[PDB]
Amino acid sequence: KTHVQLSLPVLQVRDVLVRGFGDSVEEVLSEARQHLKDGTCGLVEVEKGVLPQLEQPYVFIKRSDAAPHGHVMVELVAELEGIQYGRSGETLGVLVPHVGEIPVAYRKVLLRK
Repeated sequence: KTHVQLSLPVLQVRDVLVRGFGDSVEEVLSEARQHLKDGTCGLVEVEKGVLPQLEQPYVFIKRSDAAPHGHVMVELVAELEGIQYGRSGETLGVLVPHVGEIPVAYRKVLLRK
Protein backbone atom coordinates (compact mmCIF):
# COMPACT_ATOMS: atom_id res chain seq x y z
CA LYS A 1 0.00 0.00 0.00
CA THR A 2 1.21 3.57 -0.86
CA HIS A 3 -0.55 4.78 2.36
CA VAL A 4 -0.83 3.27 5.89
CA GLN A 5 -3.30 4.29 8.66
CA LEU A 6 -1.33 4.92 11.90
CA SER A 7 -2.30 6.16 15.41
CA LEU A 8 0.83 7.99 16.75
CA PRO A 9 1.28 8.34 20.55
CA VAL A 10 1.72 12.10 21.33
CA LEU A 11 4.60 12.51 23.87
CA GLN A 12 5.52 15.51 26.08
CA VAL A 13 9.06 16.67 25.02
CA ARG A 14 10.41 16.37 28.64
CA ASP A 15 9.27 12.66 28.78
CA VAL A 16 11.13 11.68 25.59
CA LEU A 17 14.11 9.36 26.33
CA VAL A 18 15.50 9.10 22.74
CA ARG A 19 15.36 12.59 21.21
CA GLY A 20 16.18 11.75 17.56
CA PHE A 21 16.53 8.98 14.97
CA GLY A 22 20.25 9.47 14.11
CA ASP A 23 22.99 11.63 12.67
CA SER A 24 22.18 12.28 8.93
CA VAL A 25 19.05 13.48 7.03
CA GLU A 26 19.09 10.12 5.18
CA GLU A 27 19.41 8.09 8.47
CA VAL A 28 16.66 9.98 10.42
CA LEU A 29 14.17 9.54 7.46
CA SER A 30 15.15 5.80 7.19
CA GLU A 31 14.85 5.22 10.99
CA ALA A 32 11.56 7.23 11.17
CA ARG A 33 10.04 5.06 8.35
CA GLN A 34 11.26 1.84 10.09
CA HIS A 35 9.76 2.98 13.51
CA LEU A 36 6.47 4.10 11.83
CA LYS A 37 6.16 0.60 10.21
CA ASP A 38 7.09 -1.17 13.56
CA GLY A 39 4.66 1.03 15.61
CA THR A 40 7.63 2.32 17.70
CA CYS A 41 7.32 6.00 16.62
CA GLY A 42 6.01 8.88 18.79
CA LEU A 43 5.01 12.46 17.89
CA VAL A 44 5.98 15.65 19.80
CA GLU A 45 3.77 18.67 18.98
CA VAL A 46 5.97 21.67 18.06
CA GLU A 47 5.66 24.77 20.30
CA LYS A 48 8.06 27.50 21.57
CA GLY A 49 11.15 25.79 23.10
CA VAL A 50 10.31 22.20 21.96
CA LEU A 51 12.77 21.80 19.02
CA PRO A 52 15.95 22.91 20.92
CA GLN A 53 15.15 20.07 23.44
CA LEU A 54 15.33 17.50 20.56
CA GLU A 55 18.32 16.28 18.46
CA GLN A 56 18.92 17.30 14.79
CA PRO A 57 18.42 16.17 12.18
CA TYR A 58 14.62 16.51 12.91
CA VAL A 59 11.86 14.51 11.16
CA PHE A 60 8.53 16.39 10.76
CA ILE A 61 5.19 14.93 9.70
CA LYS A 62 3.53 17.59 7.46
CA ARG A 63 -0.08 17.70 6.11
CA SER A 64 0.11 16.51 2.44
CA ASP A 65 -3.64 17.09 1.61
CA ALA A 66 -6.91 18.75 2.92
CA ALA A 67 -8.62 13.20 5.91
CA PRO A 68 -9.80 9.60 5.24
CA HIS A 69 -11.59 7.89 8.22
CA GLY A 70 -10.30 10.69 10.61
CA HIS A 71 -6.64 10.12 9.50
CA VAL A 72 -4.86 13.31 8.23
CA MET A 73 -2.65 12.61 5.18
CA VAL A 74 1.01 13.43 6.02
CA GLU A 75 4.50 12.97 4.59
CA LEU A 76 8.03 13.11 6.16
CA VAL A 77 10.32 16.21 5.85
CA ALA A 78 13.80 16.21 7.57
CA GLU A 79 15.59 19.40 8.77
CA LEU A 80 19.32 19.98 9.55
CA GLU A 81 20.84 23.45 10.31
CA GLY A 82 17.74 25.25 8.90
CA ILE A 83 17.58 23.28 5.59
CA GLN A 84 14.57 20.94 4.92
CA TYR A 85 14.67 17.85 2.64
CA GLY A 86 11.16 17.65 1.27
CA ARG A 87 8.36 20.14 0.65
CA SER A 88 4.87 19.65 2.21
CA GLY A 89 2.12 21.46 4.20
CA GLU A 90 1.75 22.42 7.89
CA THR A 91 3.75 20.53 10.61
CA LEU A 92 1.66 18.14 12.79
CA GLY A 93 4.80 17.62 14.94
CA VAL A 94 8.30 16.07 15.20
CA LEU A 95 8.78 12.27 15.19
CA VAL A 96 10.88 10.52 17.88
CA PRO A 97 11.46 6.89 18.83
CA HIS A 98 8.82 5.63 21.32
CA VAL A 99 10.40 3.41 24.06
CA GLY A 100 7.35 3.18 26.41
CA GLU A 101 6.71 6.81 27.48
CA ILE A 102 3.00 7.36 28.46
CA PRO A 103 1.35 9.52 25.77
CA VAL A 104 -1.01 12.50 26.40
CA ALA A 105 -2.97 11.74 23.18
CA TYR A 106 -3.02 9.92 19.81
CA ARG A 107 -2.74 11.57 16.36
CA LYS A 108 -4.47 9.51 13.59
CA VAL A 109 -2.43 9.99 10.36
CA LEU A 110 -2.40 8.43 6.86
CA LEU A 111 1.33 8.06 5.99
CA ARG A 112 2.52 8.24 2.34
CA LYS A 113 4.92 5.20 2.51
